[PDB]
Amino acid sequence: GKDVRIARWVATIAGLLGFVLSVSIPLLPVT
Amino acid sequence: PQGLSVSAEIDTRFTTHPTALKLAAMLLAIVSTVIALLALWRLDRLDGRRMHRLIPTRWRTVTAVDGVVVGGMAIWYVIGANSSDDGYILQMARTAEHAGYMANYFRWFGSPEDPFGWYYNVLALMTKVSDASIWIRLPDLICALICWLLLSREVLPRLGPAVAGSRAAMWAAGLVLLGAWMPFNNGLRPEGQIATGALITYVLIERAVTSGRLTPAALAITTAAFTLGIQPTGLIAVAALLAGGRPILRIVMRRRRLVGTWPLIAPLLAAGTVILAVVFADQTIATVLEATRIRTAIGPSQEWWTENLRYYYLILPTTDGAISRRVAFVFTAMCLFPSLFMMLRRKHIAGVARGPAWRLMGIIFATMFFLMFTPTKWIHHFGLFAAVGGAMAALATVLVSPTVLRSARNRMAFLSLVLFVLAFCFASTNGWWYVSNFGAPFNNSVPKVGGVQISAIFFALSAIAALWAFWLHLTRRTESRVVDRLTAAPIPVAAGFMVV
Amino acid sequence: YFLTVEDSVDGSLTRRFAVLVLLLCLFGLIMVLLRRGRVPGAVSGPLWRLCGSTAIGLLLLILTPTKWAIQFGAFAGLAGALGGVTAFAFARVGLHSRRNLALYVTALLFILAWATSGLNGWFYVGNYGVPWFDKQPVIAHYPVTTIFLVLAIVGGLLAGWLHFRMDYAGHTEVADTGRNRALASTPLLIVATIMVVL
Amino acid sequence: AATQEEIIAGLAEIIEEVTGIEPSEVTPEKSFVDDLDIDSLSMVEIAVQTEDKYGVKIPDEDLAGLRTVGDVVAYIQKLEEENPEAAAALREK
Amino acid sequence: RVTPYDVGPTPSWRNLRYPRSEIPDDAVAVRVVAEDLSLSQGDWIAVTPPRVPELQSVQEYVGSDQPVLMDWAVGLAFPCQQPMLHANGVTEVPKFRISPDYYAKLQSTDTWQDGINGGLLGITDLLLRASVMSTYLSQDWGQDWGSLRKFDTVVEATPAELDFGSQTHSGLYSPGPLRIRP
Amino acid sequence: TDTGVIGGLLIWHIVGAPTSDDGYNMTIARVASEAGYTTNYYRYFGASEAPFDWYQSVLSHLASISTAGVWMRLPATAAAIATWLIISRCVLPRIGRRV
Ligand SMILES: CCCCCCCCCCCCCCCCCC(=O)OC[C@H](COP(=O)([O-])OCC(O)COP(=O)([O-])OC[C@@H](COC(=O)CCCCCCCCCCCCCCCCC)OC(=O)CCCCCCCCCCCCCCCCC)OC(=O)CCCCCCCCCCCCCCCCC
Ligand SMILES: CC(C)(COP(=O)(O)O)[C@@H](O)C(=O)NCCC(=O)NCCS
Ligand SMILES: OC[C@H]1O[C@H](OC[C@H]2O[C@H](O)[C@@H](O)[C@@H]2O)[C@@H](O)[C@@H]1O
Ligand SMILES: [Ca+2]
Repeated sequence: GKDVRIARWVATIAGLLGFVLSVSIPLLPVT
Repeated sequence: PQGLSVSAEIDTRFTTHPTALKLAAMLLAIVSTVIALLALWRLDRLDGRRMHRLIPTRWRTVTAVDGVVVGGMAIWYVIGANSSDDGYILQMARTAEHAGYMANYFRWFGSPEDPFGWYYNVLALMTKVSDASIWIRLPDLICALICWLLLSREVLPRLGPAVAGSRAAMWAAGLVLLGAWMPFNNGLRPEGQIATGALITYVLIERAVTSGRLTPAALAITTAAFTLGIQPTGLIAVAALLAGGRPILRIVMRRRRLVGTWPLIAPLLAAGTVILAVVFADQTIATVLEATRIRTAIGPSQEWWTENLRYYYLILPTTDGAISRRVAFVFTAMCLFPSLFMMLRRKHIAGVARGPAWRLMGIIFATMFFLMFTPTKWIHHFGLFAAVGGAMAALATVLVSPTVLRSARNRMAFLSLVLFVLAFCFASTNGWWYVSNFGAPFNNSVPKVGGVQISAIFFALSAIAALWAFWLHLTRRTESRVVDRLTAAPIPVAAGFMVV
Repeated sequence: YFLTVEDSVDGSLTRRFAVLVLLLCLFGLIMVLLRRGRVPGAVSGPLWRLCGSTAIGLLLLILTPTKWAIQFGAFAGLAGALGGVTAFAFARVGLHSRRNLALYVTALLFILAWATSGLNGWFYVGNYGVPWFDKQPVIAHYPVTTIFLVLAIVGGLLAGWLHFRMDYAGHTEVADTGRNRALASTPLLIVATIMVVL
Repeated sequence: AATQEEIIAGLAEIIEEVTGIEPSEVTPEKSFVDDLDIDSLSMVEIAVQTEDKYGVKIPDEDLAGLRTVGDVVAYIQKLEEENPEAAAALREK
Repeated sequence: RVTPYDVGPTPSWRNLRYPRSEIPDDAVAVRVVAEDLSLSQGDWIAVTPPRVPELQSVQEYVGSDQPVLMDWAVGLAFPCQQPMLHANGVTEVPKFRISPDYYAKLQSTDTWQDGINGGLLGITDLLLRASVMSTYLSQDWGQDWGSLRKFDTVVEATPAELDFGSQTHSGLYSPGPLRIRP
Repeated sequence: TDTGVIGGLLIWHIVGAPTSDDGYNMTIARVASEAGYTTNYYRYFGASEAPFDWYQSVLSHLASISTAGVWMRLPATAAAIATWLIISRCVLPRIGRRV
């Protein structure tokens, strides 16, 4: 438990998925 | 009669709208970007520093230049000229709500502004209130007030106590900002916004270097991305990153002793690549490739080795390159090159920081270089320098002061150069574009004071100044006093002349 | 402008190369004479006047009435004597660092990519049998300018990678051996003899 | 390292890089905002750089109480005299 | 006598303006006096009886709801006119066309928006017939503000109904290249 | 280096394209023996080349022996051999002994 041990995870995760979900926007179904 | 039929199938390939999954991804690649930035901020707040004041004490000051610049950009926003691409963009923005996409309205078979049209979707929202000329051009006045507020309070005080303390530098910065913003960045072309993004990026990078944090260096990458997403000529915003990449890497490789490398590299990627979720909101990579194919197969291609056209169009005496359309570039080159040759010789100027002063010149050089590789070679692309020419002129006015250039020969040579630049400026017509050309004094001919041009007068003055410099060269004289009066702040006057 | 016009025989590639190399040598020697106080080995007295002559000539070329691109031939006596001092100053310059050498090489490669983007035509009768007089040079089907450009961008990326790490590896010089004593100075001889042979 | 002529010689090298002020102008009597035109956004940069070259953490609440150069040298002498376990003396004196 | 104002190019038909200020308050009759006085052929003259036009503002004649084809230069001078909207690939049919002055309309707003390279002048050449109207710039005669044309249909036709549908693609789908050049 | 440069400069005096004004300065020099002066033969209403006609007045004496292009361009090859010899023996040894 810490306010930094969790901030490191929230900066690694939710910073990596916010990039893998951004290069997949040009490639997605559109109506 | 039964049997007859004609069944055409329309090509509606650009009128798309995201599904229930593209929306879920676009509304997530932003939440999980602001969250990454908040985590990076909580990490950066480890050093024990906070914010004591909402407004730094170097901001709460008013000079006689603030009044002049504000009142000269607030009455030129009413009576001033407009660029040649305002009808073009207004016509393409009034119809974008009905068409369903940002269609290029007059050319290329209705192919949209592929990846470079997140800004026109803001004018498409502004046109819902009203499309008057006094209202639809507001982001061109706000992005000038902001540009001045930055250039006069964050950029000049950073360049050292000799650029912040000398009044001639502030006057030169203001007058060159005005002279480079008046003819280019007043219409609807998004050059006044690129010139402000490329300045916010530099300011945020300088703040990161100052405070030693990284959270104002991911916002710099976000600003550079959102500025490059406006137009292909927004590469100045990434030149501002390349110029300030070494002192940022110096903090990336210095903070990682406490937190590691991933919690520092991941948000720098999430903030950098978040521009895709805004560029590809309505369009798609297939339609973007098709539009680009059309635009390159039909419109002006202008391969990179044809970049001399941008300057060939400038020396011709036409409405394209006029008296006012040359200042933005000449007052940048004439203030950049001798300042570079003087920063090379001297390594201690006693009042100028070398880091910021070198980054400011690297930005301009990289911009003037990578202005090639742009799909089109127009003159409107000289409006980018409106923001970074003010600081360059404010640095040159200090570098050529009678206390920094101690020899009268060098100052007289610089005065001759300034007069020659004015002579080159005044060697063309005074024409404006469509209806701003109604009633202009010399809208059709080169200005003449009677028989003799005005460029000839400035050339005959530059020749005399060069002869004076040569006579000070031969006899080895450096203590002349008349040149101390003549060569005191010659750039502010040369810019105020064109502004007036 | 006349010197660099697309699909023109006034400015060929052989004519763009000469002027671009002259300007490179001039503005590199001036930068070395400003940055460093002198060039070791060459006396700095006439080395300053040799650059002053070229600069004042390029400035005096403003007054001429006709400004064709063939009037650069008056500097063929200064370019020969200047490119033999440039390839000697830049040896010592780019021997003290691995970044200056990369910058020199990529500047040469960009000058080559810019020059090779034009024709090879000479004149009315001189174009009888010349290889690339009617079209810009291609190797098999790729233009040569794109090859030299993708080499220049690689050189630039390598120079940037050597610039960004000057704070971690300290500042280490190259060893003054035979393989490096004659490697920092062979550029501007390689490309110059290539253009001469061409 | 309580020698004033060393503390000032080390502070001038940071001031000259951060701001550009010559190292001959930094006397133990000048003020950081009147005589030298060093605002607070440069004092924070100086306090950041002094913790990278040498190991010294200048607290945020006490950095604002450093008006003159003499105040800086007195504060450093005070920080040094009551903390003889200055392990930050490694290869940086 | 009253010297006329002459704006447009002069091998062709034009209007010659005689402002009623240059005539006094006692002029109750007017008559033309044309004189060639030149032997060479190539220069000549032509005359229509004088007329006092019954003018009207463009904002009043061209309403604020009729579709208009404005060139890419005339967009900020005419903010209240309505452009030629398009939706679902089908464009509206304009009624008037607004364009800049002669030496601009000729070499800028005709090569740019040309029919062979995607412009809107590939529709109004197949479908409509343009007839130039007679416009004047108020109180600033002798100035070339531009030109206003009128589009008349070749044959009487009505808009379509354009059956609709919807389909979901996969981000990489492309039904083939467009028809650009032969 | 002198041998190589002079060889590549003499095997270019033979197989080498002439410039854009080899025919201008040639007729100007051939029709200048008569006509009384150095007339600009293709333009300017017979106006002479008044300040710049000491080179055509030498070409007009070379164009009387033989008009062959390999002989009229002889002062444009000696002025290159001398230029290179100067550059390599009086200029470079002056700039430095080690250059
Ligand atoms: C009409 C105005 C036209 C433009 C005005 C521009 C004036 C500014 C330019 C002047 C400076 C450039 C020229 C010299 C540069 C190089 C000099 C040099 O390296 O040293 C050799 C020499 C000094 O060597 P030194 O004293 O033995 O050196 C000892 C130590 O090394 C100590 O060395 P240092 O540190 O003392 O010297 C360092 C040098 C080094 O720093 C540098 O910045 C050199 C780099 C400059 C680069 C310039 C390159 C321009 C080339 C354009 C290329 C275009 C490329 C772009 C396109 C690319 C796209 C593909 O920095 C300077 O010299 C700057 C101070 C210059 C004092 C000049 C006093 C006389 C002013 C002469 C101005 C008139 C010249 C133009 C005449 C005709 C114009 C129409 O420089 C000179 O003294 C030359 C001055 C004599 C010039 C005489 C001309 C006077 C004629 C009077 C009449 C004017 C017009 C009449 C026509 C009107 C009839 C209708
Ligand atoms: C740091 C401090 C509390 C005091 O600094 P000072 O010495 O300049 O007064 C104040 O200047 C400050 O920086 N407040 C927060 C900064 C900020 O966000 N300003 C917004 C203007 S862009
Ligand atoms: O960039 C805005 C919009 O208008 C640009 O066209 C360029 C126009 O400016 C030139 O002077 C004119 O020739 C041209 O009308 C579009 O390319 C772009 O979408
Ligand atoms: Ca007749």
